[PDB]
Amino acid sequence: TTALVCDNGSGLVKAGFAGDDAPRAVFPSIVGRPRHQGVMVGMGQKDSYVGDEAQSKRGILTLKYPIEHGIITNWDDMEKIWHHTFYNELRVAPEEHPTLLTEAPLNPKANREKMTQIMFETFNVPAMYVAIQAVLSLYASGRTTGIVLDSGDGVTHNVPIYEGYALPHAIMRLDLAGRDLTDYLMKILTERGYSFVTTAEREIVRDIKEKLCYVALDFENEMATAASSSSLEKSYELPDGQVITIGNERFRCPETLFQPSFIGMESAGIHETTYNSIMKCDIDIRKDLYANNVMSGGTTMYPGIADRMQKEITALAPSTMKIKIIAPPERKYSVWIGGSILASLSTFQQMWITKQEYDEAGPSIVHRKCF
Amino acid sequence: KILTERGYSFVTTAEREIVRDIKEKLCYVALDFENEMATAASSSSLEKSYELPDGQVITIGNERFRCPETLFQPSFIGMESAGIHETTYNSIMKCDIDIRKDLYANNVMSGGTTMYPGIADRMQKEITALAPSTMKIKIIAPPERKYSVWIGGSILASLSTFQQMWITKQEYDEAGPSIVHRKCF
Amino acid sequence: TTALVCDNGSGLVKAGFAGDDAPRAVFPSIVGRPRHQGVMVGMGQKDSYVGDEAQSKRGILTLKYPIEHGIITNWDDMEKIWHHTFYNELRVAPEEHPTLLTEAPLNPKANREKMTQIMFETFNVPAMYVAIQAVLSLYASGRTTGIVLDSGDGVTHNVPIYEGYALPHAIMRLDLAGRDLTDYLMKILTERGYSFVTTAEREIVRDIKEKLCYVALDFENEMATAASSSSLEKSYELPDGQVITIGNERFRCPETLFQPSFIGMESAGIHETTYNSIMKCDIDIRKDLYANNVMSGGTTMYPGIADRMQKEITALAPSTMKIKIIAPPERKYSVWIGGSILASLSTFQQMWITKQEYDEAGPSIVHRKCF
Amino acid sequence: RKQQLAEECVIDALLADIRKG
Ligand SMILES: Nc1ncnc2c1ncn2[C@@H]1O[C@H](COP(=O)(O)OP(=O)(O)O)[C@@H](O)[C@H]1O
Ligand SMILES: Nc1ncnc2c1ncn2[C@@H]1O[C@H](COP(=O)(O)OP(=O)(O)O)[C@@H](O)[C@H]1O
Ligand SMILES: [Mg+2]
Ligand SMILES: [Mg+2]
Repeated sequence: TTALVCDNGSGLVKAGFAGDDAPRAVFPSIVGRPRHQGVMVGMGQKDSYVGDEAQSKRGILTLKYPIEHGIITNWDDMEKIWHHTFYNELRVAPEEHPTLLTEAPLNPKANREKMTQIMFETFNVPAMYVAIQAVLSLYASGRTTGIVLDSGDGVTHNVPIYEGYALPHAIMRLDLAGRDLTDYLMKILTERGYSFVTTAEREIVRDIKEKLCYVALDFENEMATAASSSSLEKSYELPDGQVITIGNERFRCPETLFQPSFIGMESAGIHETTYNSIMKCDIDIRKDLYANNVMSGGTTMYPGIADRMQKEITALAPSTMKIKIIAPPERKYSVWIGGSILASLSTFQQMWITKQEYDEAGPSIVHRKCF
Repeated sequence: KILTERGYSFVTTAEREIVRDIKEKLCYVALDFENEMATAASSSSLEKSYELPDGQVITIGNERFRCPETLFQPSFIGMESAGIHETTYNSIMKCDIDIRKDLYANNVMSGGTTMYPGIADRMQKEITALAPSTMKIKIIAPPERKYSVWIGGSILASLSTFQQMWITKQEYDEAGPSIVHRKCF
Repeated sequence: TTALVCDNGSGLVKAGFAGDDAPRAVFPSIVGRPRHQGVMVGMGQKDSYVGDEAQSKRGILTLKYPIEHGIITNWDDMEKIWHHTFYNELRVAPEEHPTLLTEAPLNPKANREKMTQIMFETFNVPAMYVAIQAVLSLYASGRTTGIVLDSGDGVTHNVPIYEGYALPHAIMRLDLAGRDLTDYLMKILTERGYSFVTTAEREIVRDIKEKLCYVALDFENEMATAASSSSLEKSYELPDGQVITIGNERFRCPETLFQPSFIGMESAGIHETTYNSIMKCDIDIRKDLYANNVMSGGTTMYPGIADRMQKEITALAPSTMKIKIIAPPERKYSVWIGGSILASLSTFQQMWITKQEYDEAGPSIVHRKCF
Repeated sequence: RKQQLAEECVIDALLADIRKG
């Protein structure tokens, strides 16, 4: 009886088996509904397109994200997401397979209750475990101690772990990641004349953010160079054939992760959150956590972000001590890879939430069996 | 209006059939307008003859390609609207962005106004000038496109799925003749 | 030296002097060009008619609007609009008067660059300033805080301000206003058998919308009333003497403001836009913004729109509180009246953009000085 | 736990109508 790992992230659902290297099915989490009038009778008109089908036909669809900042809002859409990732992507019966789901920390508990109730009553399993994503990132990193900054599409959270022990008072959560960067990239893309208002255009601005944006090492000098010379400007071809040219927006978009006052949020940047999480830890273990900054998540794919994290923390830390940013090349799927490591662990078989334990304890054992 | 230029007068409704026959048989769409005007002004290789039912013979020159040019240039008959190529292009920009490529590869014409044997290449040139250069302008022009509206009607009525979409006698009897707004497009 | 307030509206240019009540020159922003052959030699046949002359002689003119959705497309036409409103309408030299200008939020920056460059080179001035129209409306409402929905001919935008602090993250923009309603009324007038295709007929359909249309308090009951009895049908006389009679089109036309899916726009209605702008604000100030919903713009004088917008916000917001829609009777020119406040402030005189500042900073100081 | 471990389509429709005539 092999195991399934299904990271139900805000942006990209990543699912696959246990023990495998790369995640088998990676597809975005969108439910698309038609908004125009179907005139051509027959043809099998779906009322809702889920996944890559909604991605391809996105020009005539209202797209909806069921998960917003790690909290599942629309439960029928998320039921259709689970139905698609089980019965169409992986083509597996969930009644003969355990499932490991991932969850952001500091979540609403009723969300955890509802994934428990749906996952044991709609897609009923032999077993399921809900786990924190940062622990899975530290699993895939292989090291035991370390602070993990995980930044998906909705949640950027810091969790520090020392020698196998998490510190729950030092866990912090920030609702600022790639969806807000997409919205801010639209809002600064209106300066050059390019308008993007629909839900379909979120995909195009997201592709612009994925393909062209990068983290500046120094923001002010990059501002001066992009204002002075047109060397940093890059051209991108739209799906209709038009060509946009973006300059400073390549590095004004990710700088919201280091300066959240751009979109008006009061809280400080991710480097200050990492440093404050380390100062919230005990004084002996900060030597291990400075040397083992593990990033994960698809938001850290920008090709300047490790040097910026090193520079900001080395600015913040005392200068008598080394800072080392662990940035593996496959850190997008490191939540999935550590989930596959955990599901292949022989010790992990004893803390599965059984259906028997769910029936005997209600949907309430998930607060006590999990973290 | 422009057949009176050479000397031929047609004012009655019976003569409209003759002028329509001349338009059907002899007219064609110029690929380039000004080069064809200069060619017809230079030499009479483009002039063609047609025999009237009484027995007179007309010969027309530039009027072969001035008459279908009004579709691409409506200011000849004094209408403020744009030509059919700009109408097609503006209908593409009024759509959403992500589908526009499929609108470029599937330009479909129908009706007997596109029977002129230069109109597909001209519309390809006009849209290719209008569209960005990285894109494919494929215009479908079947030989049967004079009757394709009826052919698609026979296509739609041969469906099994369309038999529930009719407006029956009984539904008209409750709803009055107003159900055709809510049932049809 | 009296200051100039020149609201370059999307449909109507409204210019005048500071300290005054009513705007001096209100005239539509149209550049006419003749589309027929002038056989009548002489008598001053102009190549272009600007403003009210193009309105009067519109039967033989192609009319072009230089502004579309706030963005100036054609700049030579816009220069002709400025030349007419300085030299023919107000009949004053621009070089002996400062001139504030108005602007929709989230404009492309090169539009502001080009208005600054034209306004400092050919219509060169001692000073000019570019401001936000909603701020002028909240001035004209006489109140400190408030959310302003300004809906012109091209731009419907929501901007909330608390204690003189605008919240830039909370600004919403929607390209659905009076030109789109005029085009939709053209689209639905064909159902009754009246065809209007030319740009001359756009003025007729616009006058039909201004005279006869009104906002339904309940949309479906007004459908029931219009379908049942012929009491809502109203007659209008065309300039050729033909009499039209329209029924439900009096309240199908403004309902596109509350239901944008009529013209295929995916975005939500103006009530939901206002509500989401208040939800984007911080939690301690929302009660004040509820009591100070200021409506301005030319679209907002359908004579049922205040009760409908009150009903929609009272349905949307919870019930513990007061929803008061501030809809003054003079809300067409209120933005201009706000300029007649703001340019008449002695405190305002130290943030003009001077000639020396422009020459020493390029056209880049309009980003750093204006908001 | 020891005892438990011991226990363990526009195109197709339109071409169909075309060949129907
Ligand atoms: N190459 C890239 N460059 C920049 N950002 C990226 C890249 N690839 C993915 N992203 C961002 O990272 C997110 C994917 O992170 P992930 O943890 O997979 O999100 P989720 O699991 O919530 O779908 C996407 O939303 C995207 O915005
Ligand atoms: N009495 C009226 N009733 C309804 N709509 C009107 C009325 N008068 C003008 N309008 C509409 O308002 C628009 C004028 O808006 P305007 O005041 O110019 O705003 P802006 O300056 O932001 O463009 C016109 O296009 C017209 O369609
Ligand atoms: Mg994620
Ligand atoms: Mg206005």
